[PDB]
Amino acid sequence: TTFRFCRDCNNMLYPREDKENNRLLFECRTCSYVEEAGSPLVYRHELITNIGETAGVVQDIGSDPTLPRSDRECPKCHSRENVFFQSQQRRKDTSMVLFFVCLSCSHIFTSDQKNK
Amino acid sequence: KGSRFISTLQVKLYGREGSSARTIKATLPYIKQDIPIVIIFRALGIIPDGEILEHICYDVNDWQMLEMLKPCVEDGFVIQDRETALDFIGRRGTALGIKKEKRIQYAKDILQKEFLPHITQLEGFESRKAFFLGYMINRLLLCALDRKDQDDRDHFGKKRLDLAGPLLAQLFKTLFKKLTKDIFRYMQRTVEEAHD
Amino acid sequence: DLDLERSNRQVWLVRLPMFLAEKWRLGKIRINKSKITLLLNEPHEYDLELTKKVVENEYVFTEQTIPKKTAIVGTVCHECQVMPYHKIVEQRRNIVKLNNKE
Amino acid sequence: DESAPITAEDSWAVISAFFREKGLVSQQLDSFNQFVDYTLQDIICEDSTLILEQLAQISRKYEISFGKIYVT
Amino acid sequence: FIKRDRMRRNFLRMREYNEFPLRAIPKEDLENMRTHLLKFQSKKKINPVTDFHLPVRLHRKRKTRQLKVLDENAKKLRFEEFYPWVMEDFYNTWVGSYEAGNSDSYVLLSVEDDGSFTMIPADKVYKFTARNKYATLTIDEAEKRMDK
Amino acid sequence: LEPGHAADQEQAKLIRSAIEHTTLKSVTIASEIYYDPDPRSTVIPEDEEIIQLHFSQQSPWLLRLELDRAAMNDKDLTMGQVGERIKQTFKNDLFVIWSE
Amino acid sequence: LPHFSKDDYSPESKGFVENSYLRGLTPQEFFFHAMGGREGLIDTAVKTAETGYIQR
Amino acid sequence: SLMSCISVGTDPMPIITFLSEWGMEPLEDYVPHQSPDATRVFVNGVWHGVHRNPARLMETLRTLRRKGDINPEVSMIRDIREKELKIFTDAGRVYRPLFIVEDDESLGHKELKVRKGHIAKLMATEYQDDVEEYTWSSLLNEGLVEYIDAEEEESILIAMQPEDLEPAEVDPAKRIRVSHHATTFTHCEIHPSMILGVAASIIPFPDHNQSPRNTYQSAMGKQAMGVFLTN
Amino acid sequence: DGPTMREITETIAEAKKKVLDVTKEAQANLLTAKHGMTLRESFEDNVVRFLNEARD
Ligand SMILES: [Zn+2]
Ligand SMILES: [Zn+2]
Repeated sequence: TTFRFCRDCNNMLYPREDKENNRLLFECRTCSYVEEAGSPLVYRHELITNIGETAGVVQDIGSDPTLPRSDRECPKCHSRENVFFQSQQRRKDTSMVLFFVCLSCSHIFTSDQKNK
Repeated sequence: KGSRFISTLQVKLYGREGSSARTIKATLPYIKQDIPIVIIFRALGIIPDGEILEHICYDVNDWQMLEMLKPCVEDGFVIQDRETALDFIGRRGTALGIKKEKRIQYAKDILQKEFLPHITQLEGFESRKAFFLGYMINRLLLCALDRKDQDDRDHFGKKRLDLAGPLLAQLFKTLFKKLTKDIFRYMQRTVEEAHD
Repeated sequence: DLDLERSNRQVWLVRLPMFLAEKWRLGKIRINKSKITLLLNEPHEYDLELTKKVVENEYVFTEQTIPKKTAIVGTVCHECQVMPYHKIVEQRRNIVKLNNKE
Repeated sequence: DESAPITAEDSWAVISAFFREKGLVSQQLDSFNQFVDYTLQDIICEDSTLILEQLAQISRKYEISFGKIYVT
Repeated sequence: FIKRDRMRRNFLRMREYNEFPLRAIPKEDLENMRTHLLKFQSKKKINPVTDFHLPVRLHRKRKTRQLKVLDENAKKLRFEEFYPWVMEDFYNTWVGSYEAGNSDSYVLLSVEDDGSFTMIPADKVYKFTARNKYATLTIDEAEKRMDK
Repeated sequence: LEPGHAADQEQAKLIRSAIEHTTLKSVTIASEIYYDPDPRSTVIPEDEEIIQLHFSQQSPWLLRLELDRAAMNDKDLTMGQVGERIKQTFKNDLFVIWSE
Repeated sequence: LPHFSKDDYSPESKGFVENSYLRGLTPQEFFFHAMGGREGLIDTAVKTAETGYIQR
Repeated sequence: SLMSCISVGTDPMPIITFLSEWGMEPLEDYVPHQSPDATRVFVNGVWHGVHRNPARLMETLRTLRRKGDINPEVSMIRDIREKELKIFTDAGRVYRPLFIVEDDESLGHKELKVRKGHIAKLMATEYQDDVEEYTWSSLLNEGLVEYIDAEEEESILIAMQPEDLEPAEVDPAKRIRVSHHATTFTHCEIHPSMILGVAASIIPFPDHNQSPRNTYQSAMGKQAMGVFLTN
Repeated sequence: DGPTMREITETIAEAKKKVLDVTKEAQANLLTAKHGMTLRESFEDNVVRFLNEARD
C-alpha cells in the first residue's frame, strides 16, 4: 500500500533492504535515488474488503433525482432529509446494508445494527 | 466520415484471479502480438510511470488499483525510451516496410492513423489518446475489482438502428468507389495509350 | 547556435471564443483590484480572467539534423480566458448553432 | 383558468398533435430525406478528386473534380 | 365508459491599470519568424534553460504515370517534419513534441520593453520533455531481456 | 451417515467438516508483508508478546496474515492444526508462530 | 423500470403482479408480465427443437 | 411502439465548440491531482475534457435544448456518481417523448409544464378542420415535452400518469395501484398505453389478457382480411 | 363477491408486511444466510416464498 515515487526520476520506489544500518530503504531501479522506510509494513493483500461502500459520494448525491429519499435523522445534523442507497460494492456476497447521506451535513451513516 | 472504419482495440487482462502475472496487454491493429500497456503509453510519450499511473488511477488514494497495476509497471521496466517503445511495436506487425528508420516511423504512424480512429486521426494528439487508453484501462479494472458490474450487452441504450438512410449510405458509398476506380482506370488506360 | 535572448517577458496567454479568434488573424488593460478588467479597442470592456495564475516551465520561443534561428522571447506569467457585453455575445454565442450548408 | 394542471384525458390531445405532425412512417421518411439532402453530397465530396501525373522532359498531371450534385 | 367523438361540439361551441494599444505588427518578421510555444513537463519548479548549460542548441534531430493519395497542404507539411525539436549541451537534454490540441485560440501579448504588446497568435505549441536523466537503455537487449 | 448414527446432527456436523474442502484463502482476511528486521524483536507490538512466548538463520521479512473468527469458526478450526499444517506444508524452514 | 427509484426491492418493484386478469394490470405489471410471458415463448420454441432432435 | 422515433444524427461540432467556452478544459491540460473532482465529458464516446462545475453545466445544456438550439434529438446524460457527462448526437438512437415535470410552482410543488392553456391551444388547431398553429413543434420549443433516448432514461424519474402521481396527499372493482411516495419526478408519461406497437394497439383491454395471448393476436391480425387500400 | 375480495386484499397485504420485515431485517444486517447461500439469495428465496404463498 501507499506507493512511493522518485523525484527527478518519478518512477516508483521499490524497497531495497539496508542490512548495515539494518532498516528498509526505497530504491529507484532507474535513477539511483533513495530514502527511508516511513513504515516497516510493505504490502497488503486485502481479501475481504469494506471499501467502495460509499463509492463516489459526491457533494451532489443529493441532487440525483432517482435516488430514494428517506426521513431518518442524521446523528449529527438531526435533519431528516437524506438520500440512501445500497453498498456500491457490486459483488454477489455483498450484504444489503444501507448507507444514508444527509442532505445537510453530507454526513454518511448507515442503517446498520450489527456494527456501526 | 469515410469508410466507417472498423478498428477494434482491446485491453485484455491476463491470468485468472488468484493467479499472479495478472498483466495487462492491448491489441493494436496490424500488430501481430499484443503489447504490454506500459509500453504503449511510452510510445505515446508518457515515460515516468508515476504519470502513466496517473493516466489510469485518477484517485491517488486508491491503492487497490495501483496494486493491480504494479505487475504491469514492472513489465515495462526494461523500456524507458519513447523511440525504443515505438521501435518495439514496429517490430511486430507486417514487417514488409523494412526501412528501419521508417520502421519505428510506421509504428509511429499506426498509432496516429490506426489507433482509435475515432477520437482522431490527425497528427499530434497522443495526449488525448493516452488518457483514453487510460480510461479504457481504468474501466477494465473496476470490473476485475468488482467495483462495477460486468457490462450489459442487451441494454437497448447501446443499440442503433440503421434505417434507409444509413443502409443506402453504406451501400452507395462502396458503389461510388467502384465508380471512381473504374473512371481512374479508364482515365489511366486512355492516357496510357493517349487515346482520345 | 541557439540563442536565449532574454526570455523574461511576462507574456499573458488568453483563451478566446472564435468570433474573437477570427477578429485576431489595440487594447486598454483596465485591471482593478483582483477584479481585473480591461478595455478592448473598438470593443467592449471585456475583463481578463485569472484563468491560471502560476505557470511554470512554459516559455515562448520563435524560430526563423537541420538547425534554425531560435529565439526565446518571453515566459508565461499567467494564463487568461476571455470574458465576453454578454448581451450580444450570448445572443450570438447561443446563435452559434444557427448555421448549416445547403 | 388556463393554468390548471392537465388531466389524464388531456394527453390524447397531445398525442393527436404528435401524429398530426409526425405521421406513422416518419422514421422511414426522415432518414431517407436526410440521406438525399446531406449524406449524398458528403459521400461525393469525401473523395471529390482523383489525380494522375505523368513525367516528361515537364511532368503532365491530370485530376478530376466532383462538385455539386443534382437529383431530378 | 364510452368514447365521445362529439366533444368537437363543446370545443367548437366553447371557442490602477496598464492600458495598452496594439497595432498591425510587422509581418515580414512573421513571414520568417514563427512564434511557437513550449512547455517543459518535468515538474522542475522553474526549469529555465538559463541554468541548463552553454551553449544551447534548439534544432531537429521503370514506371508509367501514377496516381497518388490526396491530402491538404498543412497535414502534408506537418507530417513532412518528423524531426523533433531538441535542446542540449554538446549533457542535459529535452525533446519536443507537437501538441495541436489548442493551437488556435491563443493570441499572445508578451510584455515587451514597454507594457504594450504587438499582436501575436501562437503558431504551434510544443510539449518539451526531458531525457537521459538516467540515460539507461537496452534498445537491442530489451527484446532479449523481455524474453528470458 | 453411518447406520446407527442416523439423525445425530452433531455426528453429521463432524462429517460435513470431514469432507468439505477448505483452503486457507477462505478463512483469512488479508496478508501483510513487513520488514521487521530483527527475528526476535518485532516492530509490531503484539508479535513480541508471542515471539518470546515461543522463543522461550531467519529472514528479516515478517509475513503475517489475519483470519476471521466466524469464518474460522464456521467450519471451526484451531490454529494449532493450521500452523502445523503450514509446518507440514513446506518444511521447518518457514518458522511460524500463530496467535492463540 | 425508470418509474421506480433506485434500490427498490418491494414486491411490486421487482415484478409482483398483484391485480387479477379481471381487475386489469397496471402498466408496470403489464410490462413485467409481458417480460415473463416472452420467456415462455422462447422456451417453447427451444423445447420443441431440442425435443425433436432427441427423439430422432 | 407508437410514439418512439429514431434519431437521424447531427453534427457534434457546435456542442463541442460550445463546451469549450463554458469551462470544459481540454484534455491536454488535465492533471487528475489538481482536479480530483472534475467530471469527464464525452461527446459520442470521445473524451473531450473535464469540467469542474458540471451541475451548472448540465442545466445549461438542457435549457439550451429545451429552447431548441441544441437539436432535440441530442441526448445528454449526467451520471453523477460516476463523475461523467455524456452526450450523443449519433444517428440511429431510439427515443420517445415525455412531459417535463418542473418541480417549480407557485402551487408549491411539482407539476407538468403543460397546462389546460396549451391543451386548448392544441384542440383549437385540430378542429381547425384564424391561424395560431399550435403544433407538436411548439410543444417542443416551449420546453413542454422532451425526447428521451434509452441511455438518458437512466437518469430520470418518470411519473406514470400526471394526476394519480403529481398532487401530494376507493372503488373495490378498480384495480390496485401504488402511490406518489416518489417526490422528485422529472418527467411524466404521455400515455402509458403508448408502449404498444401498431398490431397490439388493436387488442381491446390488452391489460386483461394473458401475455402470450397478446402476442398471438398481434400476429394473426396481420392476416385478417379487410380493406387494404381504398384504391 | 365483496367479502371475498376483501380477504384477498388483506391476504395480499399481509405478504407485503412479511416481505417488508425481511427487508428491514436484511438492511439492518440482522439476517442469517443459511449456510449454502449468501445473504442475497436467502433474502430472495424468502421473498419469493411469501409472494408465492400469498397467491396460492
Ligand atoms: Zn528515480
Ligand atoms: Zn446529517
